[PDB]
Amino acid sequence: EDAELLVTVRGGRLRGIRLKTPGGPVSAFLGIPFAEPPMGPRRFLPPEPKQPWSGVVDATTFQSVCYQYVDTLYPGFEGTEMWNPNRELSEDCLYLNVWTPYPRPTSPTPVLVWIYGGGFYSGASSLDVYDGRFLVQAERTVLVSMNYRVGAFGFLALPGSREAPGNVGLLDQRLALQWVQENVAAFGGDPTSVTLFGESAGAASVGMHLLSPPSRGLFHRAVLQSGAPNGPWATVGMGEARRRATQLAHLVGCPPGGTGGNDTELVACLRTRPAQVLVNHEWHVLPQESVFRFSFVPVVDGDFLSDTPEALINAGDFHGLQVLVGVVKDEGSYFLVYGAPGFSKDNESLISRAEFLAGVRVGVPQVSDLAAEAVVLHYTDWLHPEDPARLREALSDVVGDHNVVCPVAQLAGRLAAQGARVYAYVFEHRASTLSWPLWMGVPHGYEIEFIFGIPLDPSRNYTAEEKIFAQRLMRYWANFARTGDPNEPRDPKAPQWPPYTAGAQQYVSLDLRPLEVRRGLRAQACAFWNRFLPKLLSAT
Amino acid sequence: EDAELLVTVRGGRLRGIRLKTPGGPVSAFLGIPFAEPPMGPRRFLPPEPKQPWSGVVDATTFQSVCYQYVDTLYPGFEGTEMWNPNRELSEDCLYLNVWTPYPRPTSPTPVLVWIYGGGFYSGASSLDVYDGRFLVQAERTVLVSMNYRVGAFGFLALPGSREAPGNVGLLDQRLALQWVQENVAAFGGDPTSVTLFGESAGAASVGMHLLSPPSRGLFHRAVLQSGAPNGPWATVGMGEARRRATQLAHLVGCPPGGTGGNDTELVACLRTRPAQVLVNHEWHVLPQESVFRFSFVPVVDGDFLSDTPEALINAGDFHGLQVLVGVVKDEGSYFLVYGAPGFSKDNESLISRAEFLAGVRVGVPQVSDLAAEAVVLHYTDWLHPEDPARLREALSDVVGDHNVVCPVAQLAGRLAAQGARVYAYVFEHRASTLSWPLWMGVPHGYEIEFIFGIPLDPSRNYTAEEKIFAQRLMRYWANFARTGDPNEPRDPKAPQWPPYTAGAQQYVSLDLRPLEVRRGLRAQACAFWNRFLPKLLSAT
Ligand SMILES: O/N=C/c1cc[n+](C[n+]2ccc(/C=N/O)cc2)cc1
Ligand SMILES: O/N=C/c1cc[n+](C[n+]2ccc(/C=N/O)cc2)cc1
Repeated sequence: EDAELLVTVRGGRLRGIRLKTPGGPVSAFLGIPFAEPPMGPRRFLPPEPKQPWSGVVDATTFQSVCYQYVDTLYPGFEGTEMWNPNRELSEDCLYLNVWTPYPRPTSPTPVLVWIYGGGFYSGASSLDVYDGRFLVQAERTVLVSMNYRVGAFGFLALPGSREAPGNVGLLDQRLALQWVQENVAAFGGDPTSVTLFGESAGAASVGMHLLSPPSRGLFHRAVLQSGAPNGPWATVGMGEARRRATQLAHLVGCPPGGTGGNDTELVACLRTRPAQVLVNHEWHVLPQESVFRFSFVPVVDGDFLSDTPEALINAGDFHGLQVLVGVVKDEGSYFLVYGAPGFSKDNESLISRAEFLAGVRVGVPQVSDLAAEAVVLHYTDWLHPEDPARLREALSDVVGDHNVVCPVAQLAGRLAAQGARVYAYVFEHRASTLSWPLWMGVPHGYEIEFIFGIPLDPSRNYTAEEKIFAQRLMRYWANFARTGDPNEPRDPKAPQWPPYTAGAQQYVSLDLRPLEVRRGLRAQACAFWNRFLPKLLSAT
Repeated sequence: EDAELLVTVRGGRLRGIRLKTPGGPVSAFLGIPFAEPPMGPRRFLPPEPKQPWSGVVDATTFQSVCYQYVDTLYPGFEGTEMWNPNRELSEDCLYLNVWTPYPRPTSPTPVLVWIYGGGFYSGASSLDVYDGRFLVQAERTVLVSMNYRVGAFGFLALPGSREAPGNVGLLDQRLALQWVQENVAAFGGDPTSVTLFGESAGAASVGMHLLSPPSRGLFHRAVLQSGAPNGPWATVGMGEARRRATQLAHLVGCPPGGTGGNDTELVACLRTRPAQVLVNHEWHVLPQESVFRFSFVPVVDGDFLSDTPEALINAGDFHGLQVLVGVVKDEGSYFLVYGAPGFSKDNESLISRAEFLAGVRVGVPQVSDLAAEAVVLHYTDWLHPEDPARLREALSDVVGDHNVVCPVAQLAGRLAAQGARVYAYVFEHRASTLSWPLWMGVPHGYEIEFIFGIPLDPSRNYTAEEKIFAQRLMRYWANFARTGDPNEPRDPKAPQWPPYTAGAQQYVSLDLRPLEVRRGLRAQACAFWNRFLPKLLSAT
């Protein structure tokens, strides 16, 4: 046995596995338990720390995926199944992973902590696209990733009650961050230099930890990729969370007629149901036909979030914090084949104007007819109001701006203007191996494979420049993790990445070309979403 | 070396396998090719006979399942998974199976030919519930079952065209019947005594072979379980079939933008698409939200069916034919969890009056508001018009009578009154192992396991009484196959099963109790569907 595959943490001993890369080996510790299994009476409850164990826990393979819905929209399709669970489902899923360079660093090394996305209803740290061997080998940093409870198991909430307080999936992530503080030094990691990064719901999660005091002391930098905590999908109110939890109980026979009723009896009945039965009725609790909406998400209850993310962002002091935010070029195109009429991944989706007008109500659910008219006015090219291709791109912009780009731009502006040093990007390279149709462009979530250095995998068919592009991206993320600045600490040859300010609003485009500085993250469109539209609904 | 596992047919030599039962072995020949693989340019075309082969074809296991939609409404649930494919999907699927007793019969033995159901969009002869080893062992008959193309591959139709004539899945079954005529003697079977039996869409298939002259000479008796060719779901018009085929082509990008759209180019574009891509858009061509409706079904084009099944049934002479027909006690309950509002398999489905009114429009699609009113009138208990339990059972009766019971009763009456000997039954035993909820009663399709003697399987947990009940039913079906009469010829001690007549309308109840004679296949309700409702729609 290689000596560097044996590590002792506060809970006990572990045996890791050596992973191969074209540039050299790395040491990996996959499936480390950080919490007691949230099963039986522990369902819906906050996580408890993992009790110490005897012997050597095997950490050579990923553990189970938390119970979640499995996408069957396109059986056998690479574009969807790459996000589906690649391990067996189980409520015994609170395990984390650690990648560390070989040989192990002798001095403390900055730590990257990945939080996966998936609309808070799906996701796993074991997905092939989250493989941390290439990032750790090329940049010699320590990478951690954890599983957290999703769906009803992580975010079902009867606010006020203690049997189902909600946000327990966020508490799973926090416990994993406390675990990194107490044990990452055993792998050569620096607990004083922890950079969180996540995508979509993971980016929203990273934002929630910035706004939660108990979590803020567990890390020092943040990267939010195509997500923000102030998104219209990332949180729900206490009243709506209670309605969704009560409807899920009704769909699974809780409570039995006629018994009632209060929260203790409701959760007790829910804890007797098999986990798959809860998953099978998760989508049937959404209030209306929609895209980019999820049943069980973090709740604003006054505990984990003392106020709404919007309020905490405005009143927040962010001095001494560095943040890197960004979006992909086509944030909304992915979600249109999940409900927008006239859309299909297997044709050109050249929708009609009638389909566009109906799609706006699906992309912007429960807004007034007047608000929908305002959306149609802003996103219609009135010189070509019936052109199908322009309408297809317009509805993609509607969903992308409303859900991702403008919530991110709002956060980046308030962050920079209130003490934080902010860097912004727009990812504009479409992978040569992308299986989604061409009209989707650069869809939501398809910068991750380049951040993690997946093009370096010799068993895959990326181009030579995509490999160079991936290495340049890993350099950016690692430089930000080490120094808080994506630019090379001395290299003057490479073009510079200027910080994002609420006035200049500078950002860079990430593609095969060298860095290009641009201004305004869709400033005109986001002024409609962030400034005018909220006033349009106040006066109904 | 058992020589009985080696058989020569017109195409070549085969090697079978011995199957064990508690009562003795049987010889099975699974996966016999009866047609050329309908792949490439042969997609959507009628089948052609399998050309002779050299050597010994292995017939020891089931072959591939025809490409079809896979039910994922309840992952891991036995009630739905039991109908899903248990072999890999392939367009190379035209294979049949024959079970023969051991030792092989020395005198010609009557043949039972099974045609599976599945709404013409799914199904396979390899399903565990269609295991013919117990029926062949206990009753010493020859059992044959075949795969036929389902979905768009079997029933997509551009009527009048040569590239996609339609009904090719029915022609698959006919070719398998011609195969039985030419080869079943090699297994000890009597080609002059062939009894077709099938369930749901298989029963509708059996009925359409009754009404097609080229198929009528290939068999001598018929059993129609919970299905009929005159059902509102079993056939489709030429205009509607063309619209659904053109819509499917549009959803998969056919034809490409800028090219013509005649039938030759449309099918040519469809033949270049991967089979799974066609499956992924099958349900999106139905004209409206509904239950018990399927996209690609037999088409009335004047070829396989010279006229509508209703017309051919009325003007048909059925002298010299014996038919066994029947239904289960709760034909409609299964389909309510697939679209009816307020229904769920995991609760009691105690729907409201408003949900019942909306469910009638789903259960009876495209009827005038006046016609839906007539349905509500007949199926409302006006002394308890808001009782949820009664409304749940009423909507189940609406879907069951409209789609199964009354089409079957209409067929049984016309058959008996026009020369055929008809026997009718109602299956009223709910399996002790049934995984569907109690409120569904005896759902659609759950008499099959008793007809095939599945309770005899030692690895199952059926009761001792259900085993004797299964042996009773297998005797009924085999007696009908041998003599055209389910009653035992050497026997007046058991209760007799009287024939079904258009006047007396006698039938028997099949359950753990001895046979009980009843009169009327829901005569009052079926007079509404078969007599009054057509006149109501004529006057719009
Ligand atoms: O039996 N239930 C089927 C079913 C119910 C609800 N959906 C909705 N849905 C929306 C968005 C997504 C992913 N968005 O990124 C995934 C799934 C699909 C299938
Ligand atoms: O995301 N779309 C999911 C979805 C698409 C299409 N269907 C149609 N469908 C109807 C009837 C049956 C079985 N009937 O007995 C099975 C399946 C269901 C779900």
